[PDB]
Amino acid sequence: EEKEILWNEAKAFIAACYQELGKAAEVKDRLADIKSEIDLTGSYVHTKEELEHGAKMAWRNSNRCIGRLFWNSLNVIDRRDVRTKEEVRDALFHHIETATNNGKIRPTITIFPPEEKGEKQVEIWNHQLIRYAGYESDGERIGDPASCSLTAACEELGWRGERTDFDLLPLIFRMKGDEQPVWYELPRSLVIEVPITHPDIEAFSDLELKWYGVPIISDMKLEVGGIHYNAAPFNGWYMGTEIGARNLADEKRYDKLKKVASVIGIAADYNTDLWKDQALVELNKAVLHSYKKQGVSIVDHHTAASQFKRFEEQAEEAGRKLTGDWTWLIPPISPAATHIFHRSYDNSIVKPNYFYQDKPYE
Amino acid sequence: EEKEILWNEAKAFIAACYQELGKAAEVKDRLADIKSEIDLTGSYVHTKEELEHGAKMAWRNSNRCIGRLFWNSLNVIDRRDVRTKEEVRDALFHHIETATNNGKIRPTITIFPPEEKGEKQVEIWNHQLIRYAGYESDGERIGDPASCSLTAACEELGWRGERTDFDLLPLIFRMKGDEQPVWYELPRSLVIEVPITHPDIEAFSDLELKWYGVPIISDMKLEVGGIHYNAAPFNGWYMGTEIGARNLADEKRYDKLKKVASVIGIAADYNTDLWKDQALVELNKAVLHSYKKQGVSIVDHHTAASQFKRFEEQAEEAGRKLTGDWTWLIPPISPAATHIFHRSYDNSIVKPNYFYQDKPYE
Ligand code: HEM
Ligand code: HEM
Ligand SMILES: Cc1cc(N)nc2ccccc12
Ligand SMILES: Cc1cc(N)nc2ccccc12
Ligand SMILES: [Cl-]
Ligand SMILES: [Cl-]
Repeated sequence: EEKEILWNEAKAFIAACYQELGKAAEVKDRLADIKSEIDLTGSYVHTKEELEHGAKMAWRNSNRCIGRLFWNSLNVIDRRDVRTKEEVRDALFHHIETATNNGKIRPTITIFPPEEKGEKQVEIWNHQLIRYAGYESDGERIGDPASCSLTAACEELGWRGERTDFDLLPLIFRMKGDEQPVWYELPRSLVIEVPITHPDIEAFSDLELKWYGVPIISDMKLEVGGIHYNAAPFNGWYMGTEIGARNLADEKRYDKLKKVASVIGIAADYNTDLWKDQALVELNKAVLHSYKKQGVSIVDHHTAASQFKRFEEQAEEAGRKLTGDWTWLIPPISPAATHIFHRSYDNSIVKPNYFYQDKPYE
Repeated sequence: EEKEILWNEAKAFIAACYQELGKAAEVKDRLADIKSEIDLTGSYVHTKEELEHGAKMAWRNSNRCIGRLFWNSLNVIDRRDVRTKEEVRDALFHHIETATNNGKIRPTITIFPPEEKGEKQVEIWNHQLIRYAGYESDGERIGDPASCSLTAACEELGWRGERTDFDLLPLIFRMKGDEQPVWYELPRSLVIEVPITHPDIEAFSDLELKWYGVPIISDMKLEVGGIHYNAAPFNGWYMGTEIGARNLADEKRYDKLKKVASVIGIAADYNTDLWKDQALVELNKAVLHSYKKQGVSIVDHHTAASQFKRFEEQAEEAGRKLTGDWTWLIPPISPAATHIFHRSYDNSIVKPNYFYQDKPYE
């Protein structure tokens, strides 16, 4: 019966993929080969072309992503050959280096062996490959609160953070057959970080804020034609509001707006002064400025929405249904200044796609 | 069969209303009276207490409204007695005066006779009782584009606007039995307007922006216990972003952001400068300042969201289900700085409520 589901997903994916690739005449025999492989083995193996286009389709179908215009240029690295924890570690180090690309960020996904019978071959514990630790005890909060549970799990396993506000968490993953994950410290030479300065407020550097260059989301599952790649980290470049309006601003994250207000010289006493909004704008201007000055790729939300409008236009031209989640596509700064706010989107889920999975810690 | 629907809606409303009013022991006989009235006449007439609490419940159930904390203090004016166009006009003038209250705005609804057999007794054409005209011809746009279709209908009927950017539209409504609506110019003494100035940027007044004090929405239908009050204008005070982030900012409205940027002394050339966001913040600060300086009620979005959190808390305490439309409840400026952004809401429709109806023009 799982075989049935697999076969059905296979037919739908192969037909669609090969049609997009101009390969429709090859579908019948490919499906023939797949049906026979499923019978014999219980699964099937994607060709490199299928795997690459499948990862691209999955990005294209990511309803919550404003950056999808560039779906067809995703760099897909096939690591279905890895078998040891050293190979996984080195593949993850390599992903960081090649995605970072000296600041000219390349959207990249590295795909590890898929689940066999729901059995994971490799399980990555990190939420992103580069992320800051968080701590809380005796009233004192340090670092990124969103990382508290993973930080605690790492310290259970013998890692120890320096307890700065920006400790890099180690890579942490578990191999099939092992009871516990292993962890590895990130080599600092691989990780670009950007200090946050403001284009004309010199005191802004007094906040000593920084953020890392590349968001490499490492805990979602890529599903393609019924095959479940639970370990498949992928990255883009940031949209500036992710850092300036959320990671550094949210009260349950770094909670910096009152400090921002103070350094930009405005009172934070009266809601009617809109000091939180003003602080948000200056913090978000600083974030874009800083990434730009350092030569690290980033996009602002206006430009990102303009690209997304082109994505919508391209879908229509290609004759493809567009899907989207309006509640995630609008930016958290001036959303009504974007065309996204003023239209609606069909939030239907289409596969291939990326999916949430349960955290093995917590 | 319409009688059936009416009766069913009646039972549900009367039971709920009387339970909230501590009057549960009176339901059985009231329902008895109503059932007999529906049989004889095809309809039923609300008591003044039912009508008032029904209008309040309808506000309470307005999923898209952030201002609902104050639902129970709505001022309900019962004008089911009007029969002539002069009485309607004078009732609308009176609503403006009493709602405005010299700037200390009173949330008010005036309820006119309901539809009889789907037959409207009074049909108000205005979108709001106070609203600016809009014009477009030979490439030239003047006033509020959102008012273009109603403005054209009024000028078909012999009204003529001065073609400033802020012409007040006349009241315009139609009485049962008349083929055409009538219109009446608004007495300027009844209409408070606020010039927009900025707390510390003196040049802001060069934009010569203003807005009217009181939003009095006049084209929705109030439904209570199966009775359809299609003519029932109601108002609150503004949340500042309605004016500063939408009415004065949207490209399809007054489209003022480039002008705002220029007067606040920033370039409007590069998306990465976030000049639209900065302009939005300063325009929204100016709007709040100006209403406050003039003694006209207004609320900022942070304070409004804080009140709405209390509304949520009160619903839970009362044991009432909360409903909401997240896509309208978030403010269009810094939405993630409000608790609304970080939770979800059940968008179910509960009656009594306010509903859209077709425009008799266009
Ligand atoms: C190239 C630059 C990229 C930009 C600027 C971008 C931008 C974003 C933004 C702003 C979000 C919303 C996150 C939030 O508001 O919390 C998001 C979500 C997402 N993006 Fe993209 N993205 C890019 C590339 C990618 C790539 C390469 C993939 C996959 C191959 C991807 C898959 C997704 C997914 C799956 C989500 C939703 C995550 C969730 O549900 O939690 N994105 N993106
Ligand atoms: C007392 C101050 C009030 C404030 C500050 C307030 C605030 C707002 C805001 C900001 C919206 C969203 C409009 C938009 O984003 O386009 C709204 C929608 C709404 N409000 Fe309120 N409101 C108030 C009073 C009232 C009253 C007294 C009623 C009815 C008795 C009411 C019924 C509604 C309805 C029905 C909507 C949705 C309109 C639609 O679907 O187009 N509000 N309110
Ligand atoms: C791949 C990616 C890029 C980005 N700028 N933001 C993301 C947020 C969530 C998941 C993936 C994301
Ligand atoms: C009654 C009311 C008040 C307000 N500030 N805004 C509204 C927007 C739409 C409908 C009614 C509204
Ligand atoms: Cl992030
Ligand atoms: Cl309005």
